[PDB]
Amino acid sequence: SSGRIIQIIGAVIDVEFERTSVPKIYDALQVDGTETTLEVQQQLGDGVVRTIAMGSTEGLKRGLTVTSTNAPISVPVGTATLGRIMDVLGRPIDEAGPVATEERLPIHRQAPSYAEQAASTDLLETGIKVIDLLCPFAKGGKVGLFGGAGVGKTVNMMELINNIAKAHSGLSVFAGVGERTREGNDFYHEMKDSNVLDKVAMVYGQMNEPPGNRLRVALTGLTMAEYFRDEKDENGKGRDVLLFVDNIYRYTLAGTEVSALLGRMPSAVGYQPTLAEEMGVLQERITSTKSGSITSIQAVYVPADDLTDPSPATTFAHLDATVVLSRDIASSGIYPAIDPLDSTSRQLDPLVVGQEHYEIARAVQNVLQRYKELKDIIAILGMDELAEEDKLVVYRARKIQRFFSQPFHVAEVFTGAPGKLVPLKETIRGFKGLLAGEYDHIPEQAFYMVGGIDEVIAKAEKL
Amino acid sequence: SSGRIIQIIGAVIDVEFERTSVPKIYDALQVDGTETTLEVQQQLGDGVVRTIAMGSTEGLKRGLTVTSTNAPISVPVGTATLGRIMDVLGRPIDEAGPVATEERLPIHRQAPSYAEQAASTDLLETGIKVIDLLCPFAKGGKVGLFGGAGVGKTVNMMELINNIAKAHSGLSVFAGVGERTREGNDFYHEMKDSNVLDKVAMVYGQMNEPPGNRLRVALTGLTMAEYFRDEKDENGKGRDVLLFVDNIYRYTLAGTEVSALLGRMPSAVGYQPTLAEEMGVLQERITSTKSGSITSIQAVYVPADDLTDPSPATTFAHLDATVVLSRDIASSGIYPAIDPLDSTSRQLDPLVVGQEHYEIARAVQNVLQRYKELKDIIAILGMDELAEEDKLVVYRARKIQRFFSQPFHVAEVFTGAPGKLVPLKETIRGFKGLLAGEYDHIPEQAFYMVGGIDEVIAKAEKL
Amino acid sequence: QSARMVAMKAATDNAGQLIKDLQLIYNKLRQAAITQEISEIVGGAAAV
Amino acid sequence: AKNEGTIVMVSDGIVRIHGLADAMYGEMIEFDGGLFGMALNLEQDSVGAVVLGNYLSLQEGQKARCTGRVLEVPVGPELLGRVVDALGNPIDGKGPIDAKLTDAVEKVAPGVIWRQSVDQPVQTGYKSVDTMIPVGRGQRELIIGDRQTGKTAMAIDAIIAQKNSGIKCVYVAIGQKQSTIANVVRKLEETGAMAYTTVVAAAAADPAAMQYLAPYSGCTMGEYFRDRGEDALIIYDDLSKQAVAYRQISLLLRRPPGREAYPGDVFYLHSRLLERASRVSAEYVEKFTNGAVTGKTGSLTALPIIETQAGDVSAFVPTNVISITDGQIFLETSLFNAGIRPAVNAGISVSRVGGSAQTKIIKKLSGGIRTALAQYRELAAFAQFASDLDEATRKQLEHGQRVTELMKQKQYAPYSIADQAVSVYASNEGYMADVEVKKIVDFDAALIAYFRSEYAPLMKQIDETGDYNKDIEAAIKAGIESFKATQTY
Amino acid sequence: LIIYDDLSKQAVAYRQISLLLRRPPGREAYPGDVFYLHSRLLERASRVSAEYVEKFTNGAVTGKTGSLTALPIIETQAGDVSAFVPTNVISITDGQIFLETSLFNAGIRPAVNAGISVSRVGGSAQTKI
Amino acid sequence: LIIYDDLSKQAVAYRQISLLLRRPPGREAYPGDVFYLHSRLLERASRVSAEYVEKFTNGAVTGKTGSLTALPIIETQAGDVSAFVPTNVISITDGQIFLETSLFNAGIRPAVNAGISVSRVGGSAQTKI
Ligand SMILES: Nc1ncnc2c1ncn2[C@@H]1O[C@H](COP(=O)(O)OP(=O)(O)OP(=O)(O)O)[C@@H](O)[C@H]1O
Ligand SMILES: Nc1ncnc2c1ncn2[C@@H]1O[C@H](COP(=O)(O)OP(=O)(O)O)[C@@H](O)[C@H]1O
Ligand SMILES: [Mg+2]
Ligand SMILES: [Mg+2]
Repeated sequence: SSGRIIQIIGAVIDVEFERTSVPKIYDALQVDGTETTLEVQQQLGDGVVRTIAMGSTEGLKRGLTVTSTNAPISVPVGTATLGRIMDVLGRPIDEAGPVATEERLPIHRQAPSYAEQAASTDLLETGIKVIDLLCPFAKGGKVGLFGGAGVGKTVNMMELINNIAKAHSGLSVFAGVGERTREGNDFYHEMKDSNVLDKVAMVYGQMNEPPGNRLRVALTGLTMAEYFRDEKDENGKGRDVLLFVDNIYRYTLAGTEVSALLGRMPSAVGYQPTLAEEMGVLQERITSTKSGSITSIQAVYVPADDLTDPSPATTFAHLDATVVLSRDIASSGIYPAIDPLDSTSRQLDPLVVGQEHYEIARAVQNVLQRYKELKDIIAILGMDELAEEDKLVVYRARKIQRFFSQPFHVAEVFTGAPGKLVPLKETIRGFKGLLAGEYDHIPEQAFYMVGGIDEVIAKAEKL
Repeated sequence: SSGRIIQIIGAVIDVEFERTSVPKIYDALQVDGTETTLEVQQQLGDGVVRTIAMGSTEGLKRGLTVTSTNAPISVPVGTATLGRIMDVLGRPIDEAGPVATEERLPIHRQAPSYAEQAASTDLLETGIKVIDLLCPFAKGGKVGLFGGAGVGKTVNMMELINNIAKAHSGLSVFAGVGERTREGNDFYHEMKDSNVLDKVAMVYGQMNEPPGNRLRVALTGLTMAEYFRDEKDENGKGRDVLLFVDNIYRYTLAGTEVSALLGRMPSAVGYQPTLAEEMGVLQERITSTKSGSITSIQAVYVPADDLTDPSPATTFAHLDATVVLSRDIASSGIYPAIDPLDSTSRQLDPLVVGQEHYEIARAVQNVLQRYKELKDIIAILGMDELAEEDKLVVYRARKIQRFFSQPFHVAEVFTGAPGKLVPLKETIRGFKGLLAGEYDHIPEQAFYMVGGIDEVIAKAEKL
Repeated sequence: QSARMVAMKAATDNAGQLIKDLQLIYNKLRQAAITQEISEIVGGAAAV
Repeated sequence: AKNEGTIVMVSDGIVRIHGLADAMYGEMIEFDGGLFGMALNLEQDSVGAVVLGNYLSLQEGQKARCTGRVLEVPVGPELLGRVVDALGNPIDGKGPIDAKLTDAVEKVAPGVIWRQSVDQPVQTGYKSVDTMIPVGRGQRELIIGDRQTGKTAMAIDAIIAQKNSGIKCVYVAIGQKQSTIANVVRKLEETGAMAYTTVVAAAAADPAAMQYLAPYSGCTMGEYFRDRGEDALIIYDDLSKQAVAYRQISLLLRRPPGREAYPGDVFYLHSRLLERASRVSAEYVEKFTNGAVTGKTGSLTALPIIETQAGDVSAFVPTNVISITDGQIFLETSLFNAGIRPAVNAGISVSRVGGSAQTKIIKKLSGGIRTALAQYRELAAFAQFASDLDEATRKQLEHGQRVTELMKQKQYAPYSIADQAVSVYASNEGYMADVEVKKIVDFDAALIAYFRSEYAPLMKQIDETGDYNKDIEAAIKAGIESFKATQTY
Repeated sequence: LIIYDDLSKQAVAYRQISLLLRRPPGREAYPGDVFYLHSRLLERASRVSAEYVEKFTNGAVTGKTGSLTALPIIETQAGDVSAFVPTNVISITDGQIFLETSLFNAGIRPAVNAGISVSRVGGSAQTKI
Repeated sequence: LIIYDDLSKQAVAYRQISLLLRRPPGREAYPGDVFYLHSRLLERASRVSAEYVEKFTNGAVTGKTGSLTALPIIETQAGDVSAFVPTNVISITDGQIFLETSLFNAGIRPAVNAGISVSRVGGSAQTKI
C-alpha cells in the first residue's frame, strides 16, 4: 500500500500506513516526486512509524505519498569502488559516471560472534617518537585519538596515513562523518596526484548536511571495509584492509540531536538514554575476525576540553591504544601535543615489547609524574627552596618534554622545515642515555624538533 | 465585553473573555468594586488571558467582573508632577492631594528608529571637576554607580539634580526599584530640607510589593522623562533630562521572579530565558534625539562578587562609564569620594574630546598610578633614600588629590560655604598648569575644597 | 636580611596571582553546579 | 480554506496557527498588517510559527495566509551603499531599492568536487595578521576575544583596506545599540568605503527572531558575487548574540537543555552558516551561469566575531566554533591594558591554510615566527626563578621582547606588503639586536620612511609583484645597511 | 520587640507546602515567590509617627509614637552565605550580626565577628554617653 | 567465589531500561530502586551453618558448612566517590580496596591506598601464622 505523511518536525517524519502493510524497522522508504528517502526507527501502533529523512525537508508538506521498498539501505560493494567518492546512499559524487557493480550488501548487520575472534600480532612501526615508546601499535588493533578543538587530531591522522600506509600492500577505506568539506577536497587531489588513488575508497558526509546524513555515513564505510576483509581470492589470498574513520563524536551528536524529537526522556547532561548501546553497536563491527584483519585509526572529539563527559568516557573501553592530546601542551609550541601521562596502550607488556623497553618507559613516566607534583612549591616559593634531587628531576623532565617533539612531513606548509623519521632503536638509545646521567650539560633549547639524538648533539653547538 | 476570574494562584490570575474582544498583551484591566487592577502577560486558547495582579489577592473569590481599558497602563505626565511621590500606577502617596495634570501617556512604547539618532556625540557638563575630567559623561549615555552606604550616594544624586537644573535648565526623574521604606522616607525628608524636591518627580517601588509592581516601576519614570524631553518651547530645542534607577539588579531579579511565577524553563544559573531582550527593552529608550536627550544614572550590585554572572554581564554591555565610590577617600576627608583610578569612561579618547584633554587626563592618571606604586615603598622603608623626581611626583599627586575635592550647593544649609559650578575650561587650565610645574610653590592646604584656580591663588595669598 | 625582604615580597605577589586564578575556577564550577541541579529538578518535576 | 488559518495562541513572540492544511516547512506566512512569519513545525492538528516583526499587534482569532514561497531576500548590485534590516527593507530613508532577483535564505553548500584550494591572499593592513595568520580568498578566520578589546576595529580596517582590490563587502550587526550602528555607518561613509558595502542591522531592541535570521540573509546577499566569478567579504559582528537568541527561542519552545542550558543543533546552527563561505572552481561557475562567464573562479571570505568571559576559550560556544573555522585570532585583555593595542596572542591563535595564501616574499620571510613567540611566552613566564643562565636564555628572551615590541600598530594605519617585508627581514637578520627595547617602533617607522622617500622603484616593484630573488634581497640588505649609519630614528 | 527563632525552617515548610501544591519549582526547588514571603513579613517592623497613632486611636492617645523591633535568626551551612535564602534575607534587613564557629572554640564566648557586621542606623540609636 | 567485573555498566543498563519504560528519574537521571537493585544482589553472599546444609541435603552430607564470597568492581570518574552509585554501593559492602591513579603512575604497581582501605572481618579471616 501507499503511505501518507501526517507530521513533519525537524528532521523526524512519521508516516501512517495501512493496517496489514506496516514496514519493518530500518526499512527504506521513498517519497514520490522528490529526491528524499526515509528509514524506519520506531513503531507506535495504528500503522504509524516514526522515520528519519535521509535528505532535507524543503517543500515538504503534510499529505504527500510514500512507497515502501521493503528492504534496508543497500550500497554497492566490490573492487569497482576503488578510486571513487560516494555519499551516504552509495551514489557517486565525483562526476565520473556510475559504479558498474551489481553486488550490494545491507547496511545493517550483526556483530561477529565470540568464536570467530582472533588474537593480536606483530608490532606496527610508525616513526613517531612518542607513539613508538609509550603507546605501541599492533596489527589488527584499534587506535583512538583524543583531543580538544584545534589541538592537532587531523594533522596526526594525516601523518599516520603518510607514514604507515605507503609501506603497505592492500586496500584502504576513508570515511568522513561530519568534518570540514575543505579538508575533503585536499585528500582527494593529494591521493590523485600521488598515484595512490587506484586502491582507496571514500565516503563523505560533512557538517553542512542535515542530521539524517551524518547519522548513517559510518555504516557505509564499515560495510565496504567488512566486504574487503571477508573476500578471498582464488588459492585463498588475504587483503589486510585499513580503515580511517574521522570524528565518531558527530555520530553520537546527531543521535543526541534527534533523540528528543524521537520521543525519549533525557538523561544526564542532556544525552540520550541509549548512548552506550549505540556506541557498542557501531564499535563492535570494527574488528579482525579469523578470516581477515582490520587496522583502524579513529579521532574522538572531547567537548569543552573535559574527559569526564559521558560521550568520551564511554569510548575509552572500546580501544586498545588511546592517545590523549592536551591544549596546555599545544599552547606551548610543542608538537605533537600528546600527553605522556594519561596515554596508555595494551601492548606495553614485558613479554610483548621486551625487558628494556618496558623499563625505559616506566622510568620516563615515573620521572614525569614526580616532576608534576612539584608545581605548587615552585609556584608559591622560589626554585631555590628545593633539594638538589628535585632540581635534577625538574631539569630532566623539561628536557624530556622538549625531546618528545619532532617535525612532520605533512606540517611542512605551516612552518617550512623538512620532515623527519626516527627508528625505534634510536628513540630507545636516546632515552636510555638521557635517563642514565649524560646530557646534563646540553641546554634544553637543543631538544626542540630535532628528530634523532645525534641531531641534538649537532644542534647543541648552534643554539 | 466583560470577563470573570477563573483561577487564583498567588499573584497569577486567569480571566476568560468573549470570543472576539480578548485584550492584547500588556492591556491593563480593572476589577469592578475592588481596587485591584490586572495586566495581561500571555494569551491561551478558548479566550483565556493569563494576568498578574498589581495589588494583593487576599479577599478575591472566583466569578467577579473585570472591565478592560483596552490600553496599557497610563500615567499622568506634565509639570504638575514635580515634587510629588507616586507609585507604579501614578497615584499620590504623600497625602498632598490629587495631581492637577489631566493628560496621560502609555508606559509601553517602541524605541526611536535608526533615523532619529543624533548625528554627533556631545559631552554633558556637570560642574564637578573629577567627573568632568576623568569620567566625562555623554548626552544619551548610561553611567553605572558602584558604591555602598555611608559614602555620599544621595548627596551626589541631589548635587547632580541641582547642577543640571541650574546650568542646562533641565529636570530629573527618580525611580526606586525595590527600595526600603525607611530609606525612602529619609530621602524625601532630606531633599525637602535641601530645597531640591521642587525640581524632581519620583516613583517608588516598595520592597514588600508583588514582583509585578517592582518590575514595571522603571517604565513610569522612563515615560515621565520622555515627556519632559519632548516638551518644546519656542524654536523647539527640547530639554536635557536625567533619570535615576536605585538598583538595576532588582529589576532583573523581579523579571526572574515573574518569569518563574508564570512558568517557563529556567536558563543558565536559574535566570529567565528572556533576559537580554528584557534589559535591552529598557536600555534602548535612553538615547539622544534631534530634539532633546536623556541621561541615566544607575546603581549596580554585583552578586557574589562574580563579574561573569549573567546579570552584570548583561548590564555591562550597555554602560558607557563607571563611577566608583571608595571608603578610603571618604575616611581621608575628601568629598565627593570618587576613586580617580578605578573610574572608567568610554568617551576618554582623543577623537571625541580632542587631543589636549586626553593628554592631560592620561598624564594625571599616570602620576596618580606612580604615587600609588610608591606609597608602599615609602611606608616600608621611609621617605628618604629616594631621588628628586619621585618626591616631585609625590607632592604633585598630593596637590591633585586635594584639588579633586570641592564644595556643593546642597551643603550650604549645613556649613555655610557657597557651592561651586566650575566649568571644564578652568579645570583643564588648572590641571595643565599644575602638571607643567607652575604651581610648585603654593602650599598644599590652599588646594583643599576651594573650587576653581584663581580661588586657589587667592586662598594661597591669604595664607 | 635584604634578600629575605625580596623573597617574601615575591612570595606575596605569587600567592595573590594564584588566589585570583583559583577564584575564577571556583566561580565557573559553582555556576555549572547550579545549572546542573536546576536541570535535574526540572526534569524530575516534568516526569510526574 | 486550505490556505487560510486562524491564530489560537500568542505568547513571547511565538504563534500557534490552526488550519493551514497546505504549507511547507520554512514558508513565509502573511498576517494582517504587513507582518510576516515562518513555519517551524507541522504537528498533526496545528502549525507553529515565529513572527518577524512586532507581535504586540496580533490577537487570537485573526487571519493568516500562505504565500507559497520560502524565505527570500533581494540580491544584486543595487544594494551597495545602502542600509537595510534583516528582511532587506531599507531603514536609512534614502528611498526604495530597485531589485531584480531574489534568493533563498537557507540552502546547502556546494559539494566536495566543486571546490578549489585557496591561493589568493587578502590584505588587511596589520603586520601581526598578514605575517603570522594569513588570510586568503575563500578561507574563514575567527576573531575571538574579550569585551572592550578592539574586535570591531579590525573588521572595519579590513573592510577599508579593500579600496583598490575590487571585492565587495557585507557587514552584519546583531544585538547592538543603534548609536553604535549609526557611528559605524558614519565612519564608513567618511572614508568612502560605503561605495562598495552593504549593511544589515538588527538592534538590541529587535525581536530574537530577527537577530537569529540576519546572518543567513547576509550570507545569501554575499553569495551573489561568489556564484558569478567575483570575490566578497562578510563580517558577523557577534555570533554570540545569535546563539543567545536561538537559545531563547528554543527554551520558549520547551526543548530539553544541555551544557550551559544550550540545546542540540547549536553546532549545526553555527556550522551550516560558515560552511557556505568557500571558493568554487571554474566549472561550477560555467554551469551556474550557463556559459555566460568562463575561466573565472568565485570566492567568499568570512570573519565572524565571538566574545568570551574572563578570557576563557575552553567554554562551550567559544570551542564549538573554533572546531569549524580555519583558524582564529585571539585578543587578550591583559595585553590590551598593558599598551600593546593590536593585542594578538601567539600560540593560541593559528591559521589552518598556512603559507599557501601569501606572496612569495612574505611566505619565505615569515617562516616560523609564531612558534618562537609561543615558546618565548612560556620561557618568560617560567624563567623568573633562576640566577645564572647561559647566553641562550638571554638571547631568546631579548629576541622575544624585540619581536613582541615590533608588532604594534595604530588604528587606521594600513601597511603595504613592502613595509612588512622590510621590517620582517630587518627583524630576522638580527640588525635590531643592538637597538634598545624602547624606540623599536620609532626605529622601524623611520626605516620605512627612509625606504619610501628613497628606493621608490624597488618598493613599488615589490608592491606590485610579491617575488624576490638574490638581486632584491641584496638591494634590501644594501639599503638597510646604508640606513643603519648616517641616519637618526 | 519580636524574635523569630529560625526563618530557615519556615522557608523549608513553605517549600514543602508549595511543592505538594504543584507550584513550579526553581533554584533549590524553591517556588517563585520566596523573596516576597520574607519581604512582606519583615517590612511590618517599623516606627510610626504621632499622626498615625492619633488617627488610629481617634484622639484617645496624643503625642506618642509607636515602634516594633525585629531580630530574625538564620542558620548557614558551612558558612555559605551565598545560598538562596541567606542572600534573600540579608538584602532586606538593616544590618547583620555574624557569629563564627572558630571564634566560639577560640574562647570568645559571645563570638561576634566585628569587621563584617554592620548597622545601617548607626550612632543615631544611642544615648549621649 | 564470584566476581562482577563492573557494576557501573549494570547500573547504566538498568537506568536505560527504566527510563525507556517512562519511570520518574532522580539524581543524575537515575530512577528509584537502585539501592534495592545493588543491595538485593550482594546480600546473597554469606556463610551457612552445618544445620542449614544438613536440612538442604536431607542428611546427605553432615558436619559441613558452605560459603560464597563476592568481589564486585566499580569505576569512578576522576576519583569522585561522592557520586550516586559509588555512595550507594560503599555503604552496603563489608570493606573497600582503593586504587589510586597517582600511585600507579608513580611506580606502585599494586596501587593499593592504605589507611583509606579497611576490612571489617579483620584478623578472624587469617591463618594462625
Ligand atoms: N590598535 C589600536 N590602537 C589604538 N586604539 C585602539 C586600537 N584598537 C582599538 N582601539 C580603541 O580601543 C577601543 C576598543 O573599542 P572597539 O569598538 O574596537 O572594541 P570591541 O571589541 O568592538 O568592543 P565592544 O563590542 O564590546 O563595545 C576603542 O576606543 C578603539 O578606538
Ligand atoms: N603536528 C602539528 N604540527 C604543527 N602544527 C600543527 C600540528 N597539528 C596541528 N597544528 C596546527 O593547528 C591547527 C589545526 O590543525 P588540526 O590538525 O586541524 O587540529 P585539530 O584537528 O585538532 O583541530 C593548524 O592550523 C596547525 O597550524
Ligand atoms: Mg579534525
Ligand atoms: Mg564591538
